[PDB]
Amino acid sequence: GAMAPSYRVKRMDIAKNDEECVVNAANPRGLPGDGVCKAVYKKWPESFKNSATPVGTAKTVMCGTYPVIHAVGPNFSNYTESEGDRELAAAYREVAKEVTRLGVNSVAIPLLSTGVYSGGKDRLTQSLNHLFTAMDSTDADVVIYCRDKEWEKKISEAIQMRT
Ligand SMILES: Nc1ccc2ncccc2c1
Ligand SMILES: Nc1ccc2ncccc2c1
Ligand SMILES: [Cl-]
Ligand SMILES: [Cl-]
Repeated sequence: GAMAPSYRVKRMDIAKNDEECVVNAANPRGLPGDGVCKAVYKKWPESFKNSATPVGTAKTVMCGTYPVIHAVGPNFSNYTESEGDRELAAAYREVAKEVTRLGVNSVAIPLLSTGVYSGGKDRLTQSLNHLFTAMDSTDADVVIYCRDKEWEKKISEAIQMRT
């Protein structure tokens, strides 16, 4: 575990993380996809061997000795708000199990279902709160990666509010 487990946020490409493992915002089919998933495919393509997994689950594939945790958030275009919310919480619980099993001291994580799976809605608070529910009982240092400068500010404030 980390000596003093923390949450941090960085505004940069998760493919350039400084953590001991990465969470992919995967699609269920293990396809290269777009956004975070495409960046992860370009950096760790070997990790996409038999990575296909259902919505609400996480599957880890090693790139050399570097673990890539493929986490499949719901596409809110297809799911009801109620069912999507359940699957989004579940995906994060499976990430917490995998991070614990791997025995890593740190993990890089994107906010699941906030991009092309958002169904055109702002889900920063929804997705972050499910991330905290899952990861609060783990002792890994968590580093959240985002792109938008105003999202960085909002994520940073939400972390600081609990400290
Ligand atoms: N500041 C950022 C955040 C995310 C990115 N993703 C890919 C490429 C450049 C990026 C820059
Ligand atoms: N957390 C994020 C958000 C968007 C990105 N786009 C490309 C590559 C990495 C990225 C990480
Ligand atoms: Cl997404
Ligand atoms: Cl963002």
